[PDB]
Amino acid sequence: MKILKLQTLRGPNYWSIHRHKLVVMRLDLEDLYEKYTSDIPGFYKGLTEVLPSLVEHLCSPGVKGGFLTRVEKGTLIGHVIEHVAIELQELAGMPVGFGRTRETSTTGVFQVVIEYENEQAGRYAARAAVRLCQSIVDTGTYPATELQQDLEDLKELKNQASLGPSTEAIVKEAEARGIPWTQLGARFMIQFGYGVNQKKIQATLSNQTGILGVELACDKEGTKRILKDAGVPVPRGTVARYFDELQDAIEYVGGYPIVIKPLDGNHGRGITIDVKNWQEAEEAYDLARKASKTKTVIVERYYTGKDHRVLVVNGKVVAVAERVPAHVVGNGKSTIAELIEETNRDPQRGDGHDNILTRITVDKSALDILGKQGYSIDSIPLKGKKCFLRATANLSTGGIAVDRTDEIHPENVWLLSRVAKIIGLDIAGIDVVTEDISQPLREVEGVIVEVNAAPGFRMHVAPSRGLARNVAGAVMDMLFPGSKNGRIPILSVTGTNGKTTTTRLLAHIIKQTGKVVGYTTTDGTYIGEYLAETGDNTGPQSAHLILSDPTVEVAVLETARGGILRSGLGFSSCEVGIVLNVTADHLGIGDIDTIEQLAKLKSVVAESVMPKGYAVLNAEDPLVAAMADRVKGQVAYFSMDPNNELLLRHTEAGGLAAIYENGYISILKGDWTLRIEKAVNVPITMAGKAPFMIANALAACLAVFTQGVKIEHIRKGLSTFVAS
Amino acid sequence: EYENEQAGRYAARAAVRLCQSIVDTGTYPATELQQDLEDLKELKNQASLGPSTEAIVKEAEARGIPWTQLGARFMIQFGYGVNQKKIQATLSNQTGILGVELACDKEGTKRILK
Amino acid sequence: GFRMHVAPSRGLARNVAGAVMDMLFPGSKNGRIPILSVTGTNGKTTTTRLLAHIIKQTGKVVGYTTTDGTYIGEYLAETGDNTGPQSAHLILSDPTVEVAVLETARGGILRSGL
Amino acid sequence: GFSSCEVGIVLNVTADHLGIGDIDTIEQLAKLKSVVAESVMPKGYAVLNAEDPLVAAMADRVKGQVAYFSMDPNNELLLRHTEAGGLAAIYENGYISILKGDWTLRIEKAVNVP
Amino acid sequence: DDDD
Amino acid sequence: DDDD
Ligand SMILES: Nc1ncnc2c1ncn2[C@@H]1O[C@H](COP(=O)(O)OP(=O)(O)OP(O)(O)=S)[C@@H](O)[C@H]1O
Ligand SMILES: Nc1ncnc2c1ncn2[C@@H]1O[C@H](COP(=O)(O)OP(=O)(O)OP(O)(O)=S)[C@@H](O)[C@H]1O
Ligand SMILES: Nc1ncnc2c1ncn2[C@@H]1O[C@H](COP(=O)(O)OP(=O)(O)OP(O)(O)=S)[C@@H](O)[C@H]1O
Ligand SMILES: *N[C@@H](CCCNC(N)=[NH2+])C(=O)O
Ligand SMILES: *N[C@@H](CCCNC(N)=[NH2+])C(=O)O
Ligand SMILES: *N[C@@H](CCCNC(N)=[NH2+])C(=O)O
Ligand SMILES: *N[C@@H](CCCNC(N)=[NH2+])C(=O)O
Ligand SMILES: [Mg+2]
Ligand SMILES: [Mg+2]
Ligand SMILES: [Mg+2]
Ligand SMILES: [Mg+2]
Repeated sequence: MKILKLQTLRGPNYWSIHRHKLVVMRLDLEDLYEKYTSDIPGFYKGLTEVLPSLVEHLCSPGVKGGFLTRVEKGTLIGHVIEHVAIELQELAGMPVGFGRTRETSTTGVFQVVIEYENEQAGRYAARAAVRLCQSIVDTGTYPATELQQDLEDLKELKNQASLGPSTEAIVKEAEARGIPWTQLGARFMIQFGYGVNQKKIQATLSNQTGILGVELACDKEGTKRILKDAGVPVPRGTVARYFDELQDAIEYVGGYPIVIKPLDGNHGRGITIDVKNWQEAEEAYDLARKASKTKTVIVERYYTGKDHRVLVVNGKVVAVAERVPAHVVGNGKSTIAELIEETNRDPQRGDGHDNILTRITVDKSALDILGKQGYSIDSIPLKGKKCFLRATANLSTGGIAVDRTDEIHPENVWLLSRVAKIIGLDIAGIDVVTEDISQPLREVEGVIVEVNAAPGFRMHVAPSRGLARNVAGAVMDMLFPGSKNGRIPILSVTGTNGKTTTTRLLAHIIKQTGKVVGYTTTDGTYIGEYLAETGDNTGPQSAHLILSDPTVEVAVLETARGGILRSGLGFSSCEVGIVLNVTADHLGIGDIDTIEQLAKLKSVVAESVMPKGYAVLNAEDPLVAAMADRVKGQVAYFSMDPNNELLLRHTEAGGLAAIYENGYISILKGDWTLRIEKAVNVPITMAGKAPFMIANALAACLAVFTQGVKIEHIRKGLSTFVAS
Repeated sequence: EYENEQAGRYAARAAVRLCQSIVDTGTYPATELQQDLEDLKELKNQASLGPSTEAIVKEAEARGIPWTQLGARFMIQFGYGVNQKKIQATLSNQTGILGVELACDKEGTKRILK
Repeated sequence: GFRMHVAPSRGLARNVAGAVMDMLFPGSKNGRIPILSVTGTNGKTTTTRLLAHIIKQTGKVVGYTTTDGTYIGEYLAETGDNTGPQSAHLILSDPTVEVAVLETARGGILRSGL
Repeated sequence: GFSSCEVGIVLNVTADHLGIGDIDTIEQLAKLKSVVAESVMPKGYAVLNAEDPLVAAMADRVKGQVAYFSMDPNNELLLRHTEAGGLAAIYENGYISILKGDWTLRIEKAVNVP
Repeated sequence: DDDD
Repeated sequence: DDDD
């Protein structure tokens, strides 16, 4: 047991396509190379007692317990290590269902490929599987304490590398719409789309959310002043820094009752709702000042009515939720003492940051509130009527949300949209206190309490007493208005011998159109006319630089075999995928020992072409031409021999080929021939003396033609491109 | 005519007191005159924008673009209705929260730029 | 702060405020919306409401202030007299108003001007 | 009168006026009315009554997406269609609702529809 | 702060 | 902070 190499693949790869996240391990089996499980005494029993859940694994037999039957028959341990890694990272709550094992050319090393949901979790599971299997083959069993330690480490790794619920909702919507998404490395920011079409979100703030609006929302008094200047019904009140100002502030609001609350507070930190006398007023001021970080508090008039949260996205009301505080109803002739834990036994109850409906937490503050309620633990509710536990009405404590989106008055919708626009927030959460959201806020004495930037919408996607609202869908609609993804044209060039020249020629041709081209070659990564980065810059680590640049409109990526083998492709799909040739020259590196394996590896580019894209293949190369099948999207052939039977048959039914017919670089669009240049006026061809350069020019011209680039631009770019 | 509202009101209130003191006693104390001038200078300083806001507002006035002072956070609003913009000192209403927060983070900015 | 660019002290000053205002208002465009001020002795409210209705026939959001109250589009934004500049600011600062129609009584002009 | 339609709606097929032309069986009538459903372009939609077995049988041999409408909200075929995909319409609780998969969008109370 |  |  020695781990030679541990690679992680993040995109389409040699092992699979549509299985982007994989881990590949080179495992040495020095002393246990060619002995089966049946040859190992007690291995099956120890394995099946350490991990009984392996009984679920449907192997190639395809029946329940098929993997266990295979273990009974006796096979190599690579398969069982794959299976135990899969089950080990699946027991931690990460469902994975892909695995492979292969014997390498070298005498002892195997290759094990395991699907993962989390990169660190997948690597840790791969590392733990070999230790578990070695311990079973050495001692016949694995300690349960070590199994629990590994499982809890996997769970901790999963939790650590996890987004917050708003971010999964938005990312899942983007995935459903086919919008590419990547994780930036600065502040848990997510980038959607590519190049000039990209957007950024953190949790709910987008890259278009204004600093001024966010900072105004966080200022309670400033928000109240601005809304009052706009005619919005805000509560009447004033600030009071010291104790001596309490009276003078109380007579300002217009009598009793009043509300006392800190201005540097959130989530109800030390806020008192209802007070009707001076003793309550002074206790309230003291408590709020203790909760205040700057010893400053606000008094205001108390407004009766239910508390509603209104979500406004892109100036439109998306969801309205009424927040009912923790309460119990004794319609079953039962008192609070039973219902407090009767509700706690509901499977809907859940702590943490995933389950929104938090269990009813009975604290000493809650005991004080229920003492103020006027009833006791064993006081049966009258007539089976709602009796409350607190007044903050927050889901973080055990309250509930009721969907009211379909009941809001149109005038209220207009007013709340206007409020969101006045504050200056693209996504806003407005807190309203009103007796009836179905009536305008002027008839009833409804008020706008506060406006929150970056609101959480987990209460709107699971109201628990109404219809869920597609908030993430509205956010994605705001970010990408039409049926538009954030993609830019991507041209991925692969092949054994002409990648760099073709990539540079493609970039030069596209530069003729007024577009900024970001292209990576072996020489370095360029954006437009300037060098963005030096070095090799051929793997996905340089593709991310191009795809994340806010000025790049078209990406041209040289995709060598090394990057695909090491970490797969840097993108899920490409608009154009060019395969120039496949020749067995540098053979034996990695697990690539046959030219068929090299063709399979280079076919990843061709197979990753989107259904609306094009695969530009060399019809003259049999291995490259064989990639015509298993390709989604159209196929365009290029050939230095104009009499290629496959190319001619392809052009007869359809078209889109490129040939070198009579000293001419020509595009065949079916029955039509469009000549670009005489191939002696193209400098790189060296007056037509370099057939390789002519083939590269053919591929580049066909690739740009498939994307609608006009013939004159292709001609100018081909004539002005100098070999360098 | 005034340049600052509070300063103009204070000058109007002080002028009648100065004239009444002159008619009653024949002169005005120099200490009271200096106190009034210091109060006027303090009023001018208090109700003053910053040089960045001053320059931007002067350019907007030179271009004939209306400008008003919002009462919340020293924000200046240019234009009217749907055609309005807002600035504080150099931040505009189109300046992003994410960009500002990333710029304030030294290590995050270095990582992103690298 | 561009305070060092508008007065380098060892080179040419740069018009930073001009660049900021170009960013805020790209073309030769001010931030103005069409303003229609109705004044007179006896027909201000009726004319203001009729103008608001006529412009509403065009697909435009009309913010108009009359004696009855201040309206934006079809909805009442504020009650009261609302015929002075203190109510004109509400219309002119609203982010959704495209055309402003203001009833300008002599009382507001006398009190605080236009 | 057209080669293709963006939306093809089939409401119901009832064997009432049989015998006209060569149409003598309700299967022939369903085949005749299925011309509209089969003329929907691949990017188009076929709106079918899931509550009608003959109309629901037109789900196959249709190019383009299929959207079901049912007066019974518990139609098993409609629910199965919404679970994998969406785009259905039901009358659930005094409500004309659109099912977009797992999302319910209510339009009107069906008593406010004249 | 965050998810207000 | 402010006018950096
Ligand atoms: N003037 C008021 N009149 C009536 N109810 C009020 C008033 N002020 C606050 N409330 C209620 O008290 C709740 C909390 O008030 P907030 O000022 O929002 O306190 P907080 O510190 O902001 O806590 P969060 O983050 O808003 S839940 C509101 O959601 C209302 O239900
Ligand atoms: N289509 C072609 N077929 C065969 N040989 C070619 C072809 N195009 C170029 N060559 C030869 O291969 C050499 C290197 O090609 P380049 O395109 O510059 O490098 P490359 O294809 O990027 O290879 P790497 O893996 O990136 S170093 C050229 O100098 C030619 O001699
Ligand atoms: N052009 C006019 N000439 C004379 N009287 C008019 C005219 N237009 C309207 N009136 C009458 O004047 C009355 C009051 O004028 P209104 O247009 O209703 O309001 P108003 O002109 O704004 O008065 P104020 O300034 O608000 S008190 C109307 O009810 C009409 O009877
Ligand atoms: N809800 C949250 C938003 C404050 C601004 N957020 C960031 N990231 N600057 C809050 O703190 O109230
Ligand atoms: N409210 C926010 C918090 C989770 C994301 N925060 C961090 N630090 N990852 C959310 O997205 O729910
Ligand atoms: N330069 C200044 C910018 C901080 C963001 N400004 C405001 N008003 N939030 C800084 O503090 O570095
Ligand atoms: N840096 C900034 C300071 C003026 C704005 N601040 C206040 N309190 N008015 C500036 O405008 O230069
Ligand atoms: Mg808050
Ligand atoms: Mg709140
Ligand atoms: Mg190269
Ligand atoms: Mg009037």
